[PDB]
Amino acid sequence: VVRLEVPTPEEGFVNITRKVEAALSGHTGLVYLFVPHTTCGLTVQEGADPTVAQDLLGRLAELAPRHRPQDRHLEGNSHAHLKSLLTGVHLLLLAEKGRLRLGRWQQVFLAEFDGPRVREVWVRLL
Amino acid sequence: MEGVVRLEVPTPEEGFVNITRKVEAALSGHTGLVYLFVPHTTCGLTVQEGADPTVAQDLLGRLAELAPRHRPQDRHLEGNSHAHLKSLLTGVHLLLLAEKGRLRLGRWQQVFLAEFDGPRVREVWVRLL
Amino acid sequence: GVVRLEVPTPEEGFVNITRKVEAALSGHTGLVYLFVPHTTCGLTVQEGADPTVAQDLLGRLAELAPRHRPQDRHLEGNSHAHLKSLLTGVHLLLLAEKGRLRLGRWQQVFLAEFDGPRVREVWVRLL
Repeated sequence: VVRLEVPTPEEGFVNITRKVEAALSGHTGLVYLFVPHTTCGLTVQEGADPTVAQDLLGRLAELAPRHRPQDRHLEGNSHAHLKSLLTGVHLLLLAEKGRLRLGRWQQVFLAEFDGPRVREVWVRLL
Repeated sequence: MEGVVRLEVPTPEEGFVNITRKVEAALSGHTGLVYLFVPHTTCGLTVQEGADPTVAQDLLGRLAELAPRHRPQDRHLEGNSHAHLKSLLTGVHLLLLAEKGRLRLGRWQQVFLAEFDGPRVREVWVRLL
Repeated sequence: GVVRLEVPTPEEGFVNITRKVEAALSGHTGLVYLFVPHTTCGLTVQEGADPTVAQDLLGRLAELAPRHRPQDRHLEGNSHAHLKSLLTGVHLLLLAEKGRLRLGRWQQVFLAEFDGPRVREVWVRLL
């Protein structure tokens, strides 16, 4: 497995498409991605129009508000745990000659919900 | 594409399209894991129940409440942010077991292309491992 | 070609199946596929050692997917569970090294039950 280091903001979708492809070495086949974290996730979504990620983050904040009196996990990041579960922490994608095989408007994002930090993303070719 | 089958699936404005048989038809009797992917950002892939039509009905109804089309705060002018969210929540890929061309699923499971912004003709890629 | 785990579950909760999966690996190294042949439970990787994380996850999911929704047409009444299942997902792909699942120090593998109590199956396959 190849380990990528990805600095992240307090909250946001970090495009890691190029960093991943940089670890493919001309690979044509499947690519496994995994984040060994519980308060961030991985997703494939549109990046071309920056307002898409804006609305995704905004809407997720409404489904998973930071403020919840009933929360028992007082450290305060239960909202991030929920966002991570909803998004997912692993991906499996296809690549062609070192490039991720994605749709017209797709980019690979490390969705940070509890940063800022330097997150790790594991990459494995198969 | 080489080694990857491209299925093209017609979809309604919104709904769960059962693509179980169409995926199986692309397996050529394969035995092993099967990878599925939609190269789209406003639809998804999920494994759910089709036997009772109301399951899909309630899923779409509830997803609309979680991701309403109408949101003044949206910055994405095109107006489909709701579909982008439903897609993110559902997921855009699946990995399933197949035996001699048939998907191995639970008694109440079917493979669905979850359309949130149609009607369209979506693509679904199939890769045999 | 797959190993089946029989996992007991409560009415609802995150059942840690990390050790059960590893026992079935018998020292295997490589990618491992997990799948639940069910539509009202799911599979996810989350923090386990702290009981409050799972509690808040279940609490918030119940708020996002209420059990009693007037508009529901699925009379059986478990559409909330079907939704939670769809939102969580029903399969996982994880790396294993010498029989141990490669995970972050605070991650555990969970069968997320939303409509128990019952016994769920988890299919395991070595790639």
